[PDB]
Amino acid sequence: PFTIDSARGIFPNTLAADVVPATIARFSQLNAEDQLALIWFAYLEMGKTLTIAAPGAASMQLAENALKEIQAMGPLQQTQAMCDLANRADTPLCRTYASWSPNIKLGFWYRLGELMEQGFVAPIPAGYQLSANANAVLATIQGLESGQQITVLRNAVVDMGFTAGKDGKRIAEPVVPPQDTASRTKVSIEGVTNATVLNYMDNLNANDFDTLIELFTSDGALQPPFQRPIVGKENVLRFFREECQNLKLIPERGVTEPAEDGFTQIKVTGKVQTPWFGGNVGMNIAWRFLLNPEGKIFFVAIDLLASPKELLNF
Ligand SMILES: CC1=C(/C=C/C(C)=C/C=C/C(C)=C/C=C/C=C(C)/C=C/C=C(C)/C=C/C2=C(C)C(=O)CCC2(C)C)C(C)(C)CCC1=O
Ligand SMILES: [Cl-]
Repeated sequence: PFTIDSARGIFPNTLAADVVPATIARFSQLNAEDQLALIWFAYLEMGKTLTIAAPGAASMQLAENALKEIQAMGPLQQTQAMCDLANRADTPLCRTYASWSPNIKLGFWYRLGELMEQGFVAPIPAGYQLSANANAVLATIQGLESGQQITVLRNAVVDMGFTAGKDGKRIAEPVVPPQDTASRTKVSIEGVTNATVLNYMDNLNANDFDTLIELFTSDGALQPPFQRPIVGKENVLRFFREECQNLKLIPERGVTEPAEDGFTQIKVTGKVQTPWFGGNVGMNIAWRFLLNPEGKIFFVAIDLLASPKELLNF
């Protein structure tokens, strides 16, 4: 209950899927062309059984200029531009890309994948063979659960590009209006009646970010999977609005324990769906809350779990 960074250690039994950042670190070592080929290969195979939802109209508008620029290049330049993004080179295209929210980056690559499939953007060279390190990285990806596979792909996409500056322009999709109160569903969690946890889940499912933020302490933090804590209400609300629209949280069961100084620690396990895949991918998730004596959220961590065997009382 003293520091955010120490609260990171609550429920230390929780086995997170650290194969995801492990695999991203291996991927990040590869030659840029192998990075692009590997993801092409993974994307094609995954597409046999899983369809990515179309990017939103606003997103496509925001990425349109950069996409047109690439589409106007000769093939060799197209390949160079894509390598620049993978290498995190400092170029105007790489700076534009870095200014974008994850969803806008994902929609940019969704479009390039379609154009590559159609032959209008320089494809991976015919009969391309991956490097020794890259073939093993793809094998690991293809052995993971779908929820882990899609998190590896997202993390590879978000990592590309070049950030120059701390307070650079941030471009994101418009904020959706919250769900009308009448049509809202309420979660049920075995073992857990805590109103702060239930209101957390219900407000996020409703895209009601202004209500959700009011659950947190001023200095409180949210830790997304495999990322550092996002600290304080302005940064946490920014993150909700830019990155947390249209999720479906399906918590199942939890446990409630005392912590030092009248705090309470609560662990919930269940599933989450991203709007990119709807009901076809359910990620196995734990939430770890540290609530102050008044019930506000001092810390919440969201973990991608190593296997369904990490869900409480499988
Ligand atoms: C790149 C590339 C390509 C294309 C690649 C493409 C098109 C790839 C597309 C990949 C896509 C669309 C991946 C989407 C992943 C979404 C995830 C993991 C969301 C998780 C959300 C969670 C867990 C949120 C949970 C949360 C909960 C529960 C909270 O309680 C609080 C909020 C929080 C957010 C933390 C080509 C194919 C063209 C080849 C070349 C190439 O390189
Ligand atoms: Cl998402």
